[PDB]
Amino acid sequence: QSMSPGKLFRQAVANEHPLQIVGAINAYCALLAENVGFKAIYLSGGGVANTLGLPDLGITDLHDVLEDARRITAATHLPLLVDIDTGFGGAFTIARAIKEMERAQVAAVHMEDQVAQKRCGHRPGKELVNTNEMVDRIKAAVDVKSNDFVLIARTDAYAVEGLKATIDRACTYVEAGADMIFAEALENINDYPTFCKAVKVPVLANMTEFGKTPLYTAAQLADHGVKMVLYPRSADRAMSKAALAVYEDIKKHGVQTASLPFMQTREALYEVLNYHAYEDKLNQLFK
Amino acid sequence: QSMSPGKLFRQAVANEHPLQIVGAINAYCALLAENVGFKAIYLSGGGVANTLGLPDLGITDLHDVLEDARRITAATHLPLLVDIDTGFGGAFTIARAIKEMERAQVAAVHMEDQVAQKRCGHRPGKELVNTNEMVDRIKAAVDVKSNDFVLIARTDAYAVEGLKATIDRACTYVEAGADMIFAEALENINDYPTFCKAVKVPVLANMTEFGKTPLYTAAQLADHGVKMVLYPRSADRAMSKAALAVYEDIKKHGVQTASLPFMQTREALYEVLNYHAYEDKLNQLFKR
Amino acid sequence: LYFQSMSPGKLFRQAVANEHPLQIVGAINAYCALLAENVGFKAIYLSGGGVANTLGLPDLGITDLHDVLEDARRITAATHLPLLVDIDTGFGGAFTIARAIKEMERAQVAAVHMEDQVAQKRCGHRPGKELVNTNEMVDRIKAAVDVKSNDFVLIARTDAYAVEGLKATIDRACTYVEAGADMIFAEALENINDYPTFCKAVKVPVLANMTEFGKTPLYTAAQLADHGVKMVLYPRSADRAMSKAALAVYEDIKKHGVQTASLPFMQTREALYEVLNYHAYEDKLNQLFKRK
Amino acid sequence: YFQSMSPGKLFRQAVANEHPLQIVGAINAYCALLAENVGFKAIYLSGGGVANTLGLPDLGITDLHDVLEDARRITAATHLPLLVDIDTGFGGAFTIARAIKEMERAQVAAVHMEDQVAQKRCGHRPGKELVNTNEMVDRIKAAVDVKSNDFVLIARTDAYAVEGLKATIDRACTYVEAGADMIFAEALENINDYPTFCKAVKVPVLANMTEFGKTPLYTAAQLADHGVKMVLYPRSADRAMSKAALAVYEDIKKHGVQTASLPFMQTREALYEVLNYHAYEDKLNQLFKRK
Ligand SMILES: [Cl-]
Ligand SMILES: [Cl-]
Ligand SMILES: [Cl-]
Ligand SMILES: [Cl-]
Ligand SMILES: [Mg+2]
Ligand SMILES: [Mg+2]
Ligand SMILES: [Mg+2]
Ligand SMILES: [Mg+2]
Repeated sequence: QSMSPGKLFRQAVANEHPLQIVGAINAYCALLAENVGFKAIYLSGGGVANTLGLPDLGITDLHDVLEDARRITAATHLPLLVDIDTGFGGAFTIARAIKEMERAQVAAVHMEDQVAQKRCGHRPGKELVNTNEMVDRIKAAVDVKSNDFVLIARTDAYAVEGLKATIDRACTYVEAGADMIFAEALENINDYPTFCKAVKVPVLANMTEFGKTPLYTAAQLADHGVKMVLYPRSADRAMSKAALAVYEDIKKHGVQTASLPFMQTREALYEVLNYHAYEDKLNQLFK
Repeated sequence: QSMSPGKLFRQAVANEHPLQIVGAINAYCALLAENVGFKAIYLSGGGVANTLGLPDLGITDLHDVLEDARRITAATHLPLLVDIDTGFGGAFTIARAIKEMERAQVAAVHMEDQVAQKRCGHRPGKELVNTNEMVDRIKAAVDVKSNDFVLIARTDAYAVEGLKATIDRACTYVEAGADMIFAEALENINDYPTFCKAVKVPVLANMTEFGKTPLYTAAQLADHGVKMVLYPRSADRAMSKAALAVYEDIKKHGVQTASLPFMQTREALYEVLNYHAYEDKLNQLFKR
Repeated sequence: LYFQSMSPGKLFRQAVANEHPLQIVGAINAYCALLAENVGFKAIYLSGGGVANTLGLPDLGITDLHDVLEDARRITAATHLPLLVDIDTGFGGAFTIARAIKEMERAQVAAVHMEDQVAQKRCGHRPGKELVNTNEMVDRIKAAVDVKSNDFVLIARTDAYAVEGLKATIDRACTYVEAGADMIFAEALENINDYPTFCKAVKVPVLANMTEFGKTPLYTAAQLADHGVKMVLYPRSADRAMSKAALAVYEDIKKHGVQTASLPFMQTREALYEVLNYHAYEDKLNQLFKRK
Repeated sequence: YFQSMSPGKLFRQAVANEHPLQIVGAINAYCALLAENVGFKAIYLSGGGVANTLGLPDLGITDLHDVLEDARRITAATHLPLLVDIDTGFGGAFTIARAIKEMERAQVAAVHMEDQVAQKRCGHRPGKELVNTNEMVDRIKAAVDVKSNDFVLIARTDAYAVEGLKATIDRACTYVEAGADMIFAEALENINDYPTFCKAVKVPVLANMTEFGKTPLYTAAQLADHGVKMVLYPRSADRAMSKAALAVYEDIKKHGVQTASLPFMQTREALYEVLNYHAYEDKLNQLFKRK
């Protein structure tokens, strides 16, 4: 208990091979992930926007993300990695973002080298800031962060500038104070061993679906020197399909009978929540 | 539309036979429901608590619910019914709840006759306030609410006091100013026609799964005099199963291949969000 | 009976029309808004600098929509008095601006002001301000007007006088009105003789910002009205007095081990109860405890 | 000033090293900064302040979120240990637990929770209703069961005016037994009550020196001599702030200009000093001198 969220995350990176980090859009999903046995969870920036019905276009601000993060960390001590896009503004905003995330009991954040009006890392038409501007971002963050807290610098540079230039950026970023590196949308697993060796610090691979990356296995990615594997939206995408199906079912058939087999049971829900321990205490109070 | 949220809800109750109201835990789910063609949506109190990882035991307050409601109404004008439990406190809290819900562009709320430390309406061991205390609650709410805004009084009395006593309560509640009635956990469809006739105002039936009620159809419930049918957690329950499955898959197999067929596609997601209209405008700005 | 059936935007437009000129006073919180209402002001203001400073942050565009929105909601919950809200430069691009407008409307806000500075903005009476070109500001205004209701008031603010001079500032303001701005906020005009020419050229109602310790002399409402100004803003006046008073109480308690010396400078419990209508509530509470 | 210490620890240390510890109310972060600048060692978020600032009466309408939001804003701006009013705990055992956990997460140093019924009122008003000793012990158990060690739970008793000194001491003692760290002796009307109260309860005692209530305003020294360890000034600054604000508004209304108010305003430069504004705007000009 008395270990800091940052420390828990660093320890999960070290002891797992590799550490699988799964996205959760809300506290209950975080609980499901914990129950399944994952050692780290993730708050997706795109998830934050999409869940509000907004596109992933840097419309959201620190408060949209912070509120979602707080809800999660209130429900579980499982170390949480939070997407903070490009830091929500200049040096002062970045400092605020870091301080606030720490205050919200967050374990780690990732900040990237795109320009302000950012987009999904697997989409075309991304624009990057120069190495210097990103170093500035990193300095603002490290200047105010605690030791244990993990800053993951994310580079979106591979698809635009190629492997060599990307490694250069990552190395400068580590130099500037980044703890770990998020190598976004490396298209070939053979890139990783050379990337991981050059940057030295733990590297995260983003195994998102419907992107520019093939879906490799955790084992494969570990063998190529990767320390963290991210599943940013996987559960959310399944959740949406399931929800739509229930709605269609209710609309078409005037009843949800057909959906019942696809629903988690009341008892399983109670299990995840520890509901019975609470209602029992409530009946003892009522007598 | 230039019609108020309350009016939109009243109109949906009148024009549909019956009005199906589906639960949504977040704005995106509300969008899915809208796309499918529902005329009204619902914010479940249990949903609000459970999503935060809390039991449905009246731990949540006005702010927990209000925040979830605001997020939804920001994304859709589809009239929203919001669960406000027992009103979160005394007369003044109830007044605040009503005012705040109106300010959040909510169409209707439901408030129930349980004691403060409330529970799911399909669980055993429920305790009710007397008829007088509930009338007090209703007065506090009606005293500050606009005309169009819909106050649904919910009675949890059937399982404890039986149908006759429940109808009595509901009738007093309508008298005190309730617009509509939420008849919680009526176990038999033959109860409804007598209930609906006695209370006169539109009645909501709660078709929740894994409770004390059989799952009747909308048509059946309409034939028995019911005007609204609620599906409070249906989508949420499916969402949770789907999510757990993805997590298990990723854990066991080190990859999500097996899950792919069970995922909504990027393009369908973009469709629901209108994503393309935004990213196109973004490319036109970068070309200038 | 106007408070009841009229939209916040409409209430603000009506206050601008019926007053000569409309004095708009800053309030940092709901209680201050109530004090202003009690004194008889027809419109109130949420200062962006106030929002930041009250959190202990500098007025340097660090704050986001949520910082301002939360403060605004608290105020509009307590009073129907039309509220003007400072939204800086709109908190981001076209989509953020749209969100800001929609959210402010949802928060029962009457009007906002958005300005032509660059993202990392500063106080309008400080040196070293940087502006976006006319085109970029028109873009901002379009994003806002495209989503706003009719009644809701968009005040375009130009910070251009100190940088580009009166002529260039009038040009900007006129383009801004053309792009859909309802009213104009002429920031930090140094001389009262600037106003009549400014007001005539832009046609729409003009706000003059009578902030202390700035680049403007403190003219009177009457004077500013005579020079064609329709709104006069007192953005931080109360806040500045509040801070001095608070510091003094703290010093007093520190030095003397008791607050005796401060008592004469405190609003009384009874005056507080009056502003809140406290008695009406506690009376109803005793009647509820008596039947139970 | 070094921050490897938990907020609870900082508060306990301030109680021990000061004689007595003056705790001043601040309604917002900026006020907290003013208090810090003046040299106070602990600050306070008033529940009545939270309600009143929203334009609501102090009648238990506010919930955990109203208070939590105000507390977060303060603790973001200063490490100065903050004592937060949590009324009666906002609900049952589970709500209390949530309140405690959330307050800790918000970097709060200490809370005070009282023995009134749910629909509570100002402790210096007539017509207060208390829960029995058992119900309050329940409240305290719910809180202590989830709180960290360093975090300070101050049990407040509102019982003096209703049940008298002896019954109040009994309550306080049971409360300490149930796990309370410190005691808030609300609205003792006479300074001669304190030495007997403080001796009986043993744990540090807070005296509430609020104006326009049922208590005379004694000095810190006096209260210390009578065995009191903390002295609270819950609304003092707020009351002065309100008067000052009203006066500015009257001035602007009557005279069409704020000239008469200028002498009563903190200067731009003093404001900049409290905020460290110049350090930020200077860095901003150095950044603009490349582009
Ligand atoms: Cl926990
Ligand atoms: Cl919408
Ligand atoms: Cl009001
Ligand atoms: Cl700090
Ligand atoms: Mg992202
Ligand atoms: Mg419910
Ligand atoms: Mg401003
Ligand atoms: Mg209090």
